[PDB]
This record gives sequence, C-alpha cells and structure tokens, in this order.
Amino acid sequence: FCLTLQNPLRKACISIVEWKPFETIILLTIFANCVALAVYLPMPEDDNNSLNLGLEKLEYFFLTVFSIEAAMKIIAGWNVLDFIIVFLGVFTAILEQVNVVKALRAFRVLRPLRLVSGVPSLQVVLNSIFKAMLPLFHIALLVLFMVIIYAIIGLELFKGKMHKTCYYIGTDIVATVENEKPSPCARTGSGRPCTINGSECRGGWPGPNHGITHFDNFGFSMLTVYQCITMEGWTDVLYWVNDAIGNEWPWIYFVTLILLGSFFILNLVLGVLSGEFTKEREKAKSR
Amino acid sequence: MSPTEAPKVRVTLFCILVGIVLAMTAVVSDHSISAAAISVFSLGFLIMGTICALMAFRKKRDYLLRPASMFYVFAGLCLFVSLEVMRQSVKRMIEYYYSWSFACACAAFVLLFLGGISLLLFSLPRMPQNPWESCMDAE
Amino acid sequence: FYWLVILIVALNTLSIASEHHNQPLWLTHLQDIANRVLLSLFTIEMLLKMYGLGLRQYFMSIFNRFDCFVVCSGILELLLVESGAMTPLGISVLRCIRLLRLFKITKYWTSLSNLVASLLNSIRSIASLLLLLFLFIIIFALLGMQLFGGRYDFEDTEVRRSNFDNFPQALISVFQVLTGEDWNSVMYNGIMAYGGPSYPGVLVCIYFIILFVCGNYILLNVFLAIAVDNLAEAESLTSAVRVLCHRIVNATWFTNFILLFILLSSAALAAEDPIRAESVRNQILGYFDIAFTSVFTVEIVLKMTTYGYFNILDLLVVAVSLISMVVKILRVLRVLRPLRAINRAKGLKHVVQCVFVAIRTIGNIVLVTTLLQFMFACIGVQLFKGKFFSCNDLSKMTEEECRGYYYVYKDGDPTQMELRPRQWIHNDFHFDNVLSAMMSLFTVSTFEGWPQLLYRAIDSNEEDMGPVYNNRVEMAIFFIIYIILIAFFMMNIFVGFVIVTFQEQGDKNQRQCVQYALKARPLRCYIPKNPYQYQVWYVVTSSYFEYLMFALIMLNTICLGMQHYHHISDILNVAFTIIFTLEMILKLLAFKARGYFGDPWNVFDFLIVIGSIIDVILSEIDTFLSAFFRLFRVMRLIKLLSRAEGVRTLLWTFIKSFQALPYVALLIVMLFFIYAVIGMQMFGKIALVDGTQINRNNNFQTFPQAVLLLFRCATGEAWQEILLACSYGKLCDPESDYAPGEEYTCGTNFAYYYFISFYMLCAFLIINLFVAVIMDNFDYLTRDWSILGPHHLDEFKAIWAEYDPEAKGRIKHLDVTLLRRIQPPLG
Ligand SMILES: CCCCCCCCCCCCCCCCCC(=O)OC[C@H](COP(=O)([O-])OCC[N+](C)(C)C)OC(=O)CCCCCCCCCCCCCCCCC
Ligand SMILES: CCCCCCCCCCCCCCCCCC(=O)OC[C@H](COP(=O)(O)OCCN)OC(=O)CCCCCCCCCCCCCCCCC
Ligand SMILES: CCCCCCCCCCCCCCCCCC(=O)OC[C@H](COP(=O)(O)OCCN)OC(=O)CCCCCCCCCCCCCCCCC
Ligand SMILES: CCCCCCCCCCCCCCCCCC(=O)OC[C@H](COP(=O)(O)OCCN)OC(=O)CCCCCCCCCCCCCCCCC
Ligand SMILES: [Ca+2]
Repeated sequence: FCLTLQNPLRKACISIVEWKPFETIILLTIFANCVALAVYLPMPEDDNNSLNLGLEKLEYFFLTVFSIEAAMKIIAGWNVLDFIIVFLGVFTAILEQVNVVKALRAFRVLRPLRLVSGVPSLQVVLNSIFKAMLPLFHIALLVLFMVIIYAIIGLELFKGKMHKTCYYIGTDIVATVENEKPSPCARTGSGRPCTINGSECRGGWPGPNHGITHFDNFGFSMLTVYQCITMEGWTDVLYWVNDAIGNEWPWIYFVTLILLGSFFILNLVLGVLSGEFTKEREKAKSR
Repeated sequence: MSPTEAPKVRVTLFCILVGIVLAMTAVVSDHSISAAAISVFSLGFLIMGTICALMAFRKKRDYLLRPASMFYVFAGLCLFVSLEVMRQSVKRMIEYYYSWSFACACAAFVLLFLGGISLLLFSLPRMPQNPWESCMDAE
Repeated sequence: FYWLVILIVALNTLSIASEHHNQPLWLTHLQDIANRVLLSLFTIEMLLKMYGLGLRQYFMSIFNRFDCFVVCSGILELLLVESGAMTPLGISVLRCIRLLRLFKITKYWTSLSNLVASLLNSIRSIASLLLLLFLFIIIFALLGMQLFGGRYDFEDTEVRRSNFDNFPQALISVFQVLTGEDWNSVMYNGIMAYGGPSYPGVLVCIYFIILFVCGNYILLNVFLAIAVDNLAEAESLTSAVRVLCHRIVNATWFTNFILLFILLSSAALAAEDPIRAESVRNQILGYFDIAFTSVFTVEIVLKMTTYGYFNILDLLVVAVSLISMVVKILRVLRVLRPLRAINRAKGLKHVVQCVFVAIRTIGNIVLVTTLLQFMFACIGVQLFKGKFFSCNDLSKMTEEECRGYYYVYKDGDPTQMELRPRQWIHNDFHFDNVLSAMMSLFTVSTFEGWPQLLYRAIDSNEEDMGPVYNNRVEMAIFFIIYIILIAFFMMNIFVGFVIVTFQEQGDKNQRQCVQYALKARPLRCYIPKNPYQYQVWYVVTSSYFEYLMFALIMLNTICLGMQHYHHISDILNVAFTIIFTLEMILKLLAFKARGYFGDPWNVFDFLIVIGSIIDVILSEIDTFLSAFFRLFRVMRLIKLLSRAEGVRTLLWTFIKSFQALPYVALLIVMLFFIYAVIGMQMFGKIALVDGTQINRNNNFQTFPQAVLLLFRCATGEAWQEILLACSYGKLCDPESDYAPGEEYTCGTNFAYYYFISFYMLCAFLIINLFVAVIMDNFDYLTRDWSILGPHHLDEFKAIWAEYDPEAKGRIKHLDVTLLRRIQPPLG
C-alpha cells in the first residue's frame, strides 16, 4: 500500500470507481460473454449462419470492454491471467483481420476463468484444491512408473500381432457377423481361426479400433495401458489379444494390470485423501 | 538354525531335491534342436545351485541359501522353455499325446519353481509389519 | 395417530406404484377415485389439525409446512385436468408433482428428519466447491465444442449420438466422459474426426485424458469432503467311555487335517464340465466325491459320539451328500463345503462378525437410498411409460406398420443390400412398470449402459410409437439429476458412514516412540577391514557410482522404449547386460557375498543379472539357428526405487497391511468360487455364437472362463448385456442333450437374481477390503511430519551404525560426537 509504482498522482486519476460496485459489472459482463459462447453454433468445415456472424461482431464489443477495464485498472496474481486473456484476445482479433485461426479461437474459452477470479469466496476453494493436490505426489509417481512398466511389457510381448483379419477371398472387405467388431485373426498358429464361409485370414490390416488400440510402438501401447487402467474396455483388448496370439498366456498381463490399477491406485489415493481431510478436520477444530 | 533348521525350510528343500531327481528322470526318460542346450544349461544351473546349497548348512554360511534358490528357480524356468519347444515341435514335426516324459517335466517344473520361490521367501529375513523393524537386521 | 396416517399414506403409495402400461380400464377407474378420496381425506385431516392446533401453527412448522402445498396442488391438478388439458406430457408432469405427498412418512420419522438436516448441512457447506466443479464442466464443454464441433463429418452411416454439435449435447458428452462410461468411444470419434492415427491427429487424445484425470480428481475432492468434514461432524457432535477320540478331536492333527480335507473337496466341482454330465472325467470326480463325503460323515459321527451353530451347518453339508444319490436343484445346492470353514480356521470368524456388524451400522442411510430409487422409478414410469418401443427400420412408427421385409444396406453402399424381416421390438431395459423402472435405474446407478438409455429416452415419441430423432433434449435432465444424487451423493455419504465409523472403532506421539524406544535394536552396516578391498569398497558405496547406475538404468529404459514395428536392439542390450554384470561382480568383490546377500535389493539384482544373461544366451542361440525371458530387461527399472525415499515407504506401508487381513481377501475368493460353480451349472450349455455377449472368450463352459466372466462383471464391464445374453431362449450348443424341438431352452430368468445379487455382494465386499486397509494404516495416513515420527527415529538408527560397525550393545560415550548430528525434533 501507499505506492504509485508507475508515476505520480497526476496519472492515477480514473481510479475512483475501483471501490464502487465494479465487482458486479465486469462480472456481469463476463457472465453475459460466457453466454455469447454457448449460443455459438459450430458448422462443418467453414459454414456459417447469421447468429455466428453477429457473435463475431459482439466479440469486438466484449474485447474492447475488457481492454478498457484493464486500462482503468493498470493505473491504480489473477490479473496476470486476465492480461494473458486480453493479450490472446487482441492477438486473435488482429490476426483475423490481417488476412483481409482456429488455434487462436480455441483460447477464447478461458474467459469463464475471470468469473472464478472475480468472487473471492471461490478462490479460497480453488486454493484448497491445489494445496490438497500436493500429498498425492508419491502416488502419482508410482502410477506413472507402473503405467510405464506395463506399456514396455506390452510393447515387448504383443508388438505387431493384431494385424490380421479374415477378409473375403479376393476382396478387401473385413468379414464380420452382424453385431461383431473387427477382432484380429490368425491362421496356422494358436490364434482363433475364423469361420465366415468366404473368408481368408491375410495380413496388412491397420488395427482393431481403426488402428488406435494396438501395441505397435510406445505411444499406442501407453495409450492402451492407460485405457485399461481406467477399467473401460479392458476386456476388449484382452479379447483382441486372447484370440489373435493364443488364449492361455495373455490373461496375466491384463488381470494383473487391473489388480494393480483397481486395488493399489484406489486404495492409495482414497487413503491419502482421507488422511489429508482428517488433518484438515483437526486443524479446523482444534482452533 | 532359524532359517536352516526350521521345519518349513527343511521340508521345502526336501521337496526341491525330489524336484531335481525328477528333472534328471525327465531329462533321461525319453517317452527342436535347441531342446538340448536349454536342458544342459538347466542341469548346470542345478549343479551350481546345489554346490552352494549344500555348503550353506556347514560353517554357518547360511546367507548362501539366497543365491542357491535362484539357480533352482532358473533351472525350472529353463526346463519350462524346453517344455514349450517340445509342444511346438509337435505342432511342427495324426494324433499325439504327452507320455511319461512330458508329464514328469510338467510336474518337475512346478515343483522346482514353487519350491525355489518358497525357499527364497523363507530365507529372506522378514516382512517388518511394524514401524521399528527392517530387512537386513541382526538375528 | 401414527398408524391413522400411515394407513392412508401407504394406500396412496400403493395407488402410485400400481400404475403400468396397458393397465385395464378398472385399474384407472380405481386409481383416479382413490386419488380423489385420498385428497379429500387429506383435506379432512389438514382441517382437523388446523382447527385443533391454531392458525399460527401450520406456517412455521417445517415438518408439516407443505401439507397445505399437497392439498392445494392436488386441487389445482384436479381442476386443470378436468378441463381441456392437451399435451399428455402435461398430464404426466401433473401426476409427477403428485408424488410429493408420500413424504409425510419420512417427516414423521424423526431419524429421517435428522438425516435430512445432516445432508442439507453437508450440501450447504459444499455448494461453492460444487459450483466450481460445474464451472469446470462448462469450460470443458466449450473447449469440446471448439475442437470437435461439427467435425464429425463422417461419410458413413453409423450413428454417433455423443458428439459436440451444440451446447446441450456437448454438456451431455462431457458428463459422460466425466462419469467414465464409454468414454473410450467418444475418444475414437474425436481421433478419427481429425486425420486418424497419425502424428497431429492422436494429439487430441489428451483432451480426454485431462478431462478424466483432473475432472475425476475434483469430483473426488468434492464428494469426499462431504464425508470427512460434515458427515464426521454429525458423529462428532453426537459424541459430545466316549474319550477314545476326545483326545485328538481337540489336537492340531485332527483339525489341521479336516481343514485341508475341504480345500481339495471343493476342487471336486471346479474340475467339472457341465455341457455333458457323463464323460470320462465326471465319473472320476464322483468317485472322489464318495471319499470326500465318507471322510466327513466319519468326522461328524466322531463329533456326535462325544457331544449331543456351525455344527448344524456341517451336518447339513454332509447330509446333502447322502441324498446326492427336483433333480437340478439338489445338484446346485451341494456346493456348501467352502462355507463350513469359518468355525475351523478361527480366522474367518472375526471378519464375518465384523462385517455382520458393519451391515448393522449401515441401515438408516440405505433405507432412504432405496426409497429415492423407488421414488425416481415412479417418476420414470410417469414419463417414459411405453415410449421405449421401436420398429426394426426407423421409418415405421407403429406396430401396425412394422411388418413385412425391408432392406439393410452394408457399409452404407446402396448397391449391396439384404432382406431382413422387420419386427416391433420392445427395448431390453424399459420403464413400463416400477419393477422394470427400478431395474433400469439400478443399471443406470452403476454407470454401465446409461448413455444407451439416455439417447433412447431423448428420442421417445408419444406413448406407443417409434423413436423420433432427438425429440426431447430436455429428457437428459432426469438422467443427470439422478446420477448426480443417488449415483453420486448418497453413495459417497454411504461410504463416508463406513469410513467415519472405522475411525471411531479403530496423546498419540508418546504411544509409538515408547515401542520404538524399547523394542528397537542397533543396525548393520558391514564396514570392511583389509584396505586391499576397502579400496574398491569406498567407490562401490560412493554416491556418484549410484548416480551413474541411475543414469544407466534410465538409458536402458529409453533404449527399450525406442523399439517399434516394421539391428540396434540386439547389441545395446548385450552392452547393458555386460555393464550390469560388471556392477554385480564388483559389488560382490567389495562385500565377499557377506554384505551382498544381506540386502534384499542385491538379492533381486542377482536374479535380474542371471535372467538377463540367460536371455542373451538364448538370443545368441536364436541367431545361431521363450518370449517371456525378455521380461528380465524391463524388470531392471524396478530397482529405480532403491532411492525412492517416499515411495518405497508407501509401498511398505500399504503392503504390510494386505498381510494383516488375508481373510477379508478370503471372503472374496469364497464368493467367486461359490458363484462360479452356480454359474457353470445354471447357464453352462448356452451356445458360443459370435456377435453375442456369450462367445468364445466370455462363457461359463470351463471354470476359469466362469471366473473371468465374474471378474469382468465385478470390475464393472457391460454386465447388463451378459445378463440379457443368458436368459431363457438362447440356443443350446449341440454337444448338450435336447430332444429335436427342445433346442431353444438354454438359460433361465434366474439370471436376473444371479447377476444383480453378485453386483451387490461383490461391491459390498470390495468396500470392506478397501476400508479394512484404510483403517489399518490411519497411523501413516494421518502423520504430522514435523512434530515426531518414526522417520526421525529411523534416521537416528541409521546414523547410529555409521560409527558402530556391529551391534556390540551401546558404544563408548565419545560417540556424544554423533549427538551433534541428530535434529532438534529428537535432540
Ligand atoms: C514399479 C512397478 C510396479 C508394477 C510392476 C510389478 C508387476 C510387473 C508386471 C507383471 C508382469 C506381467 C505378466 C507377464 C505377461 C505374460 C503374458 C504373456 O506372455 O502372453 C503372451 C506370450 C506369448 O508367447 P508365446 O510363446 O505363447 O507366443 C506364441 C508361441 N507359439 C509360437 C507357440 C504360438 O505368452 C508367453 O510369454 C508364454 C509364457 C506364459 C507365462 C509367462 C509369463 C510369466 C510372468 C511372470 C509373472 C510376474 C509376477 C508379477 C510380479 C508381481 C506384481 C504383482
Ligand atoms: C492437471 C490434471 C492432470 C493432468 C494430466 C495431463 C496428462 C497429459 C497427457 C500427455 C499425453 C502425451 C503428450 C505428448 C503426446 C505426443 C504424441 C507424439 O509425439 O506422437 C504420436 C504418438 C506416437 O507417434 P504417432 O504420431 O502415433 O506415429 C504414427 C505415425 N506417424 O501416438 C500417440 O498416440 C501418443 C499418445 C500417448 C498418450 C498417452 C498418455 C497417457 C498417460 C497416462 C498417465 C496418466 C496418469 C495420471 C497420474 C496422476 C495421478 C493422479
Ligand atoms: C509428477 C510426474 C507427472 C508426469 C507428467 C507427464 C504426464 C504425461 C506423460 C505422457 C508421456 C507420453 C509421451 C509419448 C511419447 C511417444 C513416442 C512416440 O510417439 O513414438 C515412439 C518413438 C518411435 O515410434 P515411431 O514414431 O513409430 O518411430 C518411427 C516412426 N514410426 O520412439 C520414442 O519416442 C521412444 C521414446 C519414449 C521412451 C521413453 C522410455 C521411458 C522414459 C521415462 C524415464 C523416466 C520418466 C520421466 C521422469 C518423470 C519424473 C519427474
Ligand atoms: C492380496 C489379496 C488379493 C485379493 C484378490 C481379490 C479377488 C481377485 C480374484 C480375481 C482373479 C480372476 C481369475 C482370472 C484367471 C482365470 C483364468 C482365465 O481367465 O483364463 C482362461 C483360460 C481358458 O482357456 P481354455 O482352457 O482354452 O478354454 C477353452 C478351451 N480351449 O485359462 C486357460 O486355459 C489356462 C489355464 C488357466 C488356469 C490357471 C489359473 C487359475 C485359474 C483359477 C483362478 C482362481 C480361481 C479361484 C477364485 C480366485 C478369485 C479369488
Ligand atoms: Ca463400461
């Protein structure tokens, strides 16, 4: 307090409303501007209706009001974020006119953060959340190391198996029954041989989920491991590997992965969270 | 005495020696080409294990029970490999079955392996289960 | 007066829960007149208590404040419906608001009112955090509308309802990704919406990873701060010549043998094939069962010769074997041997009793949770009654039109068609009656298959017509308000109930250091003499050598990750094996195997070394002329936690507590074993047809496949699809027995009682095992790292042996010189 830090009192003249109800107008404008982003309707590959062309105009009004607010607040922690928002906004607004940009319109969705930065009773809650995110550090490191180990294991064992499925003979149409998904196949091995009547198992196939779930390289393997850790569609990978390379050896990598994602992750996380909440109860009560 | 003459470790070693003799049988009882190198390697592992597993009793050199088990373990872990290279050879070189040789090998693998793991866990000092205990402590 | 009002309240609840689709006319004629007479009697009682309690006694009593509301609302609805009231959805919502009157039974119930007060206190405490969560959801919905808005311009005909076209749909998709249901299907659409599995396209897979890792972290911070900070406050404030065998029957011989005599008698049902009951193995299993029942009837008669709770259990399990000799029910009720082990090991006794008292503690919270479900079920029946029908082709909107055959186009190719007969199919999970509605809400509460009901309720047309594409987009509010309460709130406070009780059933610094003071001991360091080898010993234990090994391990990991698909992985591995064998030999030469096989981590190091060497040898043989033997190279990084001071300790803590309750983990194993055999017997002959949920990988044919199916249903996969894949009408596989004509008789509706129950019990059990551990380590979970902790004393222990080579009791008083190294928290 009791500082100018820019220039003498001749400059800080407009700082008379900062103690007026100014915490209810720029907040009202931020809530009117977060509603001008919900009614925007995105259309496929460069189409537009009238309402979007009107919102493109209204964006200028909103940017200018926020810039003049920052201009009446500059001469007088979260204001850092507010200035970053205004900077990105004016950058976008001038770039979209230099051409006469999607990556420059994607940052327009940070505006609602000014709403949390407005009310002070919410920043204490956000700070509590951030402070409680700390004691989970060892658990986070353990989960990262386990995901890495399992990704490397899967990358070693199942590197390039799920690349065969029976097409039709003399055809590039994968052969499946009505409700089946395109699971892998294997001919003259352990893997499942298929029985679609006009079908043959031949290689050159991207992958089960259009090539997204497989163990080819480290990236997709880590992705599949992370997806199995969340217990969503882990039986799908288990089956895609339990019917394309064997049936009695690939059940261990998955079941174990679950028991190391179900037991340990939930137990450790809930334990440390309940412990921190107990310490919070004690530091709030013993006073 | 405590890790060398307790009943559990004693009966486990009594089981693993039977595992070794059945491994010898399954090696000789014959009932693709690398199936012999893995086997002689497992045999050398059994020898290298029993060398330090016999001398672990005397001189109170008990700590050598820790490496010995591993060798036994690896012995089993080697034999299993040969096991597969037999099975695959059947799918490589009609009706087949698994006579004396394969059944004795499938028994010896489990016996040697589980006995070696149990011997390792019986020789390893302790899980603390108390805030003041620790591994590698005096008696 | 309590019974006087409970009679009419129960009668009104019955008139509510009596409604269903296609009810006879007389049922409606009964329900409407019952509503009328009960509204008039509610008026009579309201006016009686008004004339008997004074005018200024019905507008401040919250407990009976909204009975005037009830009667006035009933009158308003009567007079609005008696006139011309179009929009049958209007009648539906007017009867939805009618369902409020059943809350007098909750209000007069004092304990229920106390629970309402507790819950309202909790929610008024967490309103701000809930608002922050809602704002985060909105921000991510907007970011999704930016990224994938209108980018589902797919040229094919598969429907993708969980897209980001407008704001309500973006909110629905973000909520679905948040609750973790089918979120991996909303990610593949977002990936293929960009290029594909290419470099710039897969990078959109990090919008769904931040939304599920940090969107479920906040969600746990909210609904677990309501149960340690406002639910715990409720309890806190509440606080302020027959002796020839009598000799061994108590000896360890008889007991320890009759214990192991069951674990192999239970395995008589495991090794069984249920497709054909008579083969070359079932005879052997019956022959073994002869002994497995004789050696136990001998036991029970050896018990009866001495004497005259659990003994009757053993008696029944041994009496069913005599009648082993309808016919399919006795065979099912014969796996009872695993139960009668609680009175033998005396380890299951305590866990069974503790869980049977934990069930006792929980009762007033589960009552209201099952009422809320029953409540919502009635609202659903009012909303979606009979609107869940749909023809086979979406172009026919009535059961009169949905006949004949129609064309199905493969791959959306208008030149590759097939004929299929259309049929008016009733959806699997529907809302016709309160039973079916309660079933559907039960499946929704477990989050499995809730979007497929959401996009069916959204499309609901009238009361007996086909689904219209996005007809009602405001129908998702009912599926979002129920998933935010019962499936989110109630469950999180029900777990808080248990957690808080564990703490109660489960100053303090002085109660651990005393044990650490007298029960501890000096430490070993193995400082060697004979400087000849002390030379290499000083660098072997030096810090920069361990830093070098850290770096080499990380380099090995990076070289192990570099591999891809379609000769630099064969030689660098040999180099790394050589360097690590060098490390092994060196540390073996500076410890003479005396201090090498003392530390368990070097015990593990030697294992890794020998395994990697054998792997290199086998690879050499491979190249000259065992896939799992390569796993020993990835194990090399597990020793990275030799320096993990705060992670190895956490693993120690949470591992030494899974060895203190091996019996709570025996309950789950017994549950799986008891349910797998019942499954194998009941539904074991269903044909394995691909495209259905009972296929070559998910079936009850063998025992391991049954256990894997049970594990899948436990961990929370599509269990409600299996539940419909094994219910009375599937094809029996040919290797079974059936007369020509009796082929479509596999499965049975008993499945509904089989799976539901299994999802309750298992869940319950998975709670206990998860909290029995959490309560076991409330020391470590709540440890102030500044006042005093066994970390300080372990540091002191390690500093003690720094000057003291062996134990040798205490040391000379000069090493006071080490007291200058301890910290003020200790000195
Ligand atoms: C800090 C990290 C903490 C977490 C890490 C701790 C756990 C480490 C992860 C566990 C290892 C994963 C299991 C191995 C996967 C084997 C499956 C498989 O091989 O299938 C395909 C492979 C396919 O190989 P294949 O030879 O069948 O291929 C085809 C063969 N022909 C040509 C005949 C068709 O199956 C096999 O490798 C056969 C071997 C069967 C068993 C081998 C696996 C043994 C693994 C030992 C378990 C380790 C104990 C876990 C440690 C404790 C952790 C709780
Ligand atoms: C604030 C709250 C929490 C915040 C968490 C933030 C997590 C962010 C996730 C980061 C994801 C990785 C980011 C870098 C991706 C780089 C992708 C790349 O470089 O190449 C693409 C990759 C492999 O190459 P690709 O392009 O597919 O080649 C094909 C032909 N050219 O192909 C790929 O598909 C690679 C994609 C792999 C992504 C896997 C990420 C999963 C990691 C799971 C760990 C989460 C555990 C949470 C622990 C916290 C504890 C509470
Ligand atoms: C508190 C901690 C919180 C954690 C925060 C981080 C969370 C996000 C983590 C997500 C990381 C995912 C990164 C994705 C990288 C994928 C690399 C890739 O795209 O492909 C693999 C590439 C070869 O593949 P390809 O592109 O096919 O090669 C030729 C073209 N086909 O070749 C490679 O790229 C191989 C390189 C990767 C191998 C690395 C091996 C493990 C290294 C980890 C060591 C320690 C981890 C860091 C320590 C963190 C602790 C502070
Ligand atoms: C620390 C406390 C921990 C608490 C634990 C909590 C409970 C967790 C328990 C979950 C364990 C899930 C068990 C999953 C393994 C089941 C085996 C499996 O799924 O593999 C299938 C495969 C069958 O294939 P196949 O024989 O070919 O069948 C068709 C004919 N070709 O199988 C095979 O063909 C290969 C042979 C497999 C058989 C060996 C494996 C054992 C099988 C029984 C597992 C245990 C059953 C008892 C119940 C355990 C659950 C507690
Ligand atoms: Ca799921």
